[PDB]
Amino acid sequence: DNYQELAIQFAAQAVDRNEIEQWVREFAYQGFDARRVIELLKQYGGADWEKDAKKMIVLALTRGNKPRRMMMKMSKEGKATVEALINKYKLKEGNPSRDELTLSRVAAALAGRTCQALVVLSEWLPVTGTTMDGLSPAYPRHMMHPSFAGMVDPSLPGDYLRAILDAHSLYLLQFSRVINPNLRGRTKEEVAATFTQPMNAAVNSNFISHEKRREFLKAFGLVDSNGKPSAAVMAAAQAYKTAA
Amino acid sequence: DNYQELAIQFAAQAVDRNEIEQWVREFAYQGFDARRVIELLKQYGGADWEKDAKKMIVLALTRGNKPRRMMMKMSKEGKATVEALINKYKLKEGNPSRDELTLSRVAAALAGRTCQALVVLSEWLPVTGTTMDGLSPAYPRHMMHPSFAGMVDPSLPGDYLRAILDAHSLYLLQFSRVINPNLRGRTKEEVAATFTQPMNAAVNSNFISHEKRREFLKAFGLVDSNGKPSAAVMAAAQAYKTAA
Amino acid sequence: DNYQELAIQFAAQAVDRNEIEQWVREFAYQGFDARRVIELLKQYGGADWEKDAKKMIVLALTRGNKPRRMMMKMSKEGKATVEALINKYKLKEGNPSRDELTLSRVAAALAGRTCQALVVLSEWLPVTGTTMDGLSPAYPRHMMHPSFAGMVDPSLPGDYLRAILDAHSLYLLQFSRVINPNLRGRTKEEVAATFTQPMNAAVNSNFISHEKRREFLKAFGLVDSNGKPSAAVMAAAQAYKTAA
Amino acid sequence: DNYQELAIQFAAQAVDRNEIEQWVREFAYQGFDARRVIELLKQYGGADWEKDAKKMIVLALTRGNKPRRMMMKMSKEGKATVEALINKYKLKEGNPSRDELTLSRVAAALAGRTCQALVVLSEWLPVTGTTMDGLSPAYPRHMMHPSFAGMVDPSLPGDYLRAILDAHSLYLLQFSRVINPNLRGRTKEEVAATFTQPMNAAVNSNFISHEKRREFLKAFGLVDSNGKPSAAVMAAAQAYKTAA
Amino acid sequence: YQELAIQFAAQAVDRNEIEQWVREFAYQGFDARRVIELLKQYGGADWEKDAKKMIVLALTRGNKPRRMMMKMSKEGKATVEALINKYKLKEGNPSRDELTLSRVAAALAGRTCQALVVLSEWLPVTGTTMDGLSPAYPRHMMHPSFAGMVDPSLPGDYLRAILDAHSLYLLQFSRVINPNLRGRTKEEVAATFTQPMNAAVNSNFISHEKRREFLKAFGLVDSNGKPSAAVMAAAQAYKTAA
RNA sequence: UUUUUUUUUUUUUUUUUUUUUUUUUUUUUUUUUUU
Repeated sequence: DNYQELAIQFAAQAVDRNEIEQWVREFAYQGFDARRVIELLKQYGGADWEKDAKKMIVLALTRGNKPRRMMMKMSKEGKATVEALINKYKLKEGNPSRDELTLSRVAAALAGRTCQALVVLSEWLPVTGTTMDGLSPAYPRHMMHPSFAGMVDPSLPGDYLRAILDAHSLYLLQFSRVINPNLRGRTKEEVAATFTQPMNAAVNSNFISHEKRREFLKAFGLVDSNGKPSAAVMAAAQAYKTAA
Repeated sequence: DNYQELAIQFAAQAVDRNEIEQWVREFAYQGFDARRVIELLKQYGGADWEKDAKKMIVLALTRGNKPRRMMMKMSKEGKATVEALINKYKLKEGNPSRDELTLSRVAAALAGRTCQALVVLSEWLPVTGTTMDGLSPAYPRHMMHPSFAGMVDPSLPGDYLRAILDAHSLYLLQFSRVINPNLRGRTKEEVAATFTQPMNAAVNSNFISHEKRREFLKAFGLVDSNGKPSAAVMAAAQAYKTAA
Repeated sequence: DNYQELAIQFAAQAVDRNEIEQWVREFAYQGFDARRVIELLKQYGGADWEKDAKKMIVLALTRGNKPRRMMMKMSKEGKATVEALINKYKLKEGNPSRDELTLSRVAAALAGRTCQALVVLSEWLPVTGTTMDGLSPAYPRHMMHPSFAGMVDPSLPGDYLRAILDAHSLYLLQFSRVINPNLRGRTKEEVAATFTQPMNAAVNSNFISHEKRREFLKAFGLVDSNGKPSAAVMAAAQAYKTAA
Repeated sequence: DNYQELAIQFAAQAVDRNEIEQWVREFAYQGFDARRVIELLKQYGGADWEKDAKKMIVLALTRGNKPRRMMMKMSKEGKATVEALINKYKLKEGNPSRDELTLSRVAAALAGRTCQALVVLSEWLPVTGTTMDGLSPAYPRHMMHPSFAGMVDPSLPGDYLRAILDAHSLYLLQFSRVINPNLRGRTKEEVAATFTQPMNAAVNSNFISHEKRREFLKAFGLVDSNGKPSAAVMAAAQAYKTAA
Repeated sequence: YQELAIQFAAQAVDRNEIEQWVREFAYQGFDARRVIELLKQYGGADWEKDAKKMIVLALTRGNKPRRMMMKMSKEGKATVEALINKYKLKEGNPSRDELTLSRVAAALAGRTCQALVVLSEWLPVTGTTMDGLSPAYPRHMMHPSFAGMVDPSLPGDYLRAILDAHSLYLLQFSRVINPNLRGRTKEEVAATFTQPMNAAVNSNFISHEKRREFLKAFGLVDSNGKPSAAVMAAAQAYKTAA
């Protein structure tokens, strides 16, 4: 009858600070959990998950995220191996649900071996090692993939942490321009806005301890015992600010 | 026979100023319409309509208006609850027909509790409470959503009414720029033109009596017994004129 | 056998000036014939055709030509009345076949009452009376619709006829820019080319005698006993040449 | 085994100058076979093919090549006659397969009666006779259609043959700009890249012998027994070069 | 799951195993051996006579077989329709397991270059058109498939001259077949054809010994490897023209 | 990334058409995988 009464009576009901906060927690934007990726890898692989993940790292770094597209233009042995992975690990393309697996997600979740693989697969990347060497004097190979952001230790000192991030952002700038054609004509600031959000999210993520993250950067020879980066890292940081 | 005669005789008929004005009222554009929203909420919900509406207000304020898009990046419990609401209340996205329900309509019809929910969900909004506090000294939390325009009493005195609308417009300026990317580069006047039409339509709407609407603004502590707005509201009106 | 012979012998046949002219008359472009619209209105309406046409004039002038689109965002009483008209008069949208009815066609056929209705529905038009008053000093309300072109008497003297057409063109310029978004950025000349063709076609149409059409313009107070237009028309004619 | 050997042995095979030239003749681009059009006209018409083809000249010269589009906006008698022809002669629109019939093809394969009919249907063309008379002093009505290019005798002497091409191109420049809106803004060279190219093939075609082609021009009154242009053809050749 | 990942990352990377994977997961997109493997699989004995028809077909008309089929003679349309059904012929750049007219001509580049001498004026860019740009342009270079006949083991300046000379046609060819490349500069057009051109030069198919013999047979280079004056003139013509 | 296959009697626009906006707009958050 009177929808006036119904609306005020609904508003008159006391707002529960805990009930509303329990809803926002439930209706929260489900972020990228590396923990779910490894949980799914074991769910489909079991024992073969480690050997198959190594194949998927190479696959994501050299070809891409679209598995049924790369399958077409591939060797007889390769096409069969890829087709098997799509059927076994229920691999998809793009950005699907949290419960789904992609080549981009495997490589990003197992960032440790992914950065090590970059030293080997330097000239098979969308942006080759020689291309990056022409922009910055001997660019770090371990920084040549968006998954490196997950290896960055945020507990690093101010200037040292900023130098690493601005050195890695040199590749991100060159990477985004290659894989996305509409970002070629746009300015540095426009490209920066596209990759800064998931980059910093990986740096400040709960996955991989601050102690082990720093050890990984030390192992790749990016920073010393204290935390001071290499001359090449510092050179790439200055190169990123000068280049557009 | 003679279509010449028929046309002139039709025109010769005296035009009734009231009959034609009664037709334009009947054939008028009916976009939102709150009475229908509550009528539809009871039509599908029945008894659960009040508890489900509380979930939908939180859902619209924190995530958005697109329900099938937010469903993808959400928790196992959350995705199921949202999927149920889309099927139960036949929830859509954007601006559909008057007979259809949207998250941005449910929140706007139950504007009473929606404005109260903003005090709790301050930092979960697209424009956080801290962001607005940096623009205006302690910005009113109840003014931090387009649905507030439906709580504005137009029977308010000239300067007092203008101050409230200019204070609320400050959020509408910051809100539109965040949710719509092409409005980021455009001027204050360009952004103003996009939100002034539905805002004033909500202020001058027949839903919620002028007596009860003023009582709601008093309850939120926006205006006093007479109608003079609070210092924080007056500071936001001056802040809207200075900022671009 | 020899298609060479067949082709020359066919061409050798003398061309009949009357037979070919009788064919072009039969294969002639049958555009908007106002006689068919009134014929169709009586075919579906019968006795109710006059009351329903009055509703359709208001409907076309205030909302538009798309009847199923306007039906969605309309009142409970309005939606039912419109839905009935689409089913009764088999109303369509856009530019269909000569045997089909559209809200524009009904309003253009019965141009006599359509121009009279404009005086009442001044602020409910896409371009309001106040908007046109800011461009030309007190713009004629009867000229504020593309159906007015059918009320223009072509037997009018040179300068007098040109003044009316240039004054009406001012609204068409403002009207086309509002209803068609791509015509907003384009020049006056570009917009002019879109409406000049159907406008002049309505002026030089066989429907409504030259004697009665001049009487209609006199009744609206656009021209005097001789044919000299009002100051309001002359000021609108000069405004069209100055504005872009 | 060794696909290296197979490829070189294939290449080692001596290329046969005649066999390859017999293939290019077989795999040659056809497009518009006037002999096939008359063959198809008799296949569907039989005895009525001559009377029906006369009706098809007007339809392509006054309305266009799209038969189902022109059918909509046509008289009760006209719509029935056109609908019958589309069903009888299996008439299509645009540029379909060699085995298909179009109104442009029926008016091009029997160009003789088409050029003779262009005198009667002068003001019903997309570019009227008066429009062409304002550009060139009394333009020959026989040249006012792309089908006239099939009458141009290739056995006519050098500059006498170059003269018809410098006269027939005056109408085609005007014609293309009217029927195609995107060609209005483009330069004379851009129009030439779309109309002079399919024109040379029409002039140099096997259909209509060298003797009969020269005879048709004498019947209209364009060039005499050798190839000297007429008084109206001489002043028109100059008009093409002057215009842009 | 952190410990699970740390344990995975610590594992020593095998330089050979990873390099054996990238070889298997390589783009390839041609093989050339696969094209002949496919041609024999559909043709058998008729594959050699049908390939000769397909070379002429690709050189004179194009790569789209169902489009050219429409505007063709009664005998021609039937022959083409048969080839599309027999060899499962497609258009554009499809999967490695698929066949196209461009691929049939590019894999059997040997006879394709020989056919150019005959089909000179039936090409998108005629022999006379190229003769007006460079003094008597080599007919064997007048097709993108020629890049597969270029011997990379050629000396520096000699190899560069051949590539510069062939690039002149590749500039004129791309501008004709692709309309949006007409207004663009030499450098913009160069970027479109340099990638598949160099890929064909550095391809494993056809030995370096036999490749040089093919260039000698066409009269492009001498016994040593020095190109003919017509080639040298086209190399300077490519640098001067835009 | 041996890609790009254009073209050649094609192309047939207008002629009472064209109907926008209004509790709208709901962006980001390991996305983007191009030749």
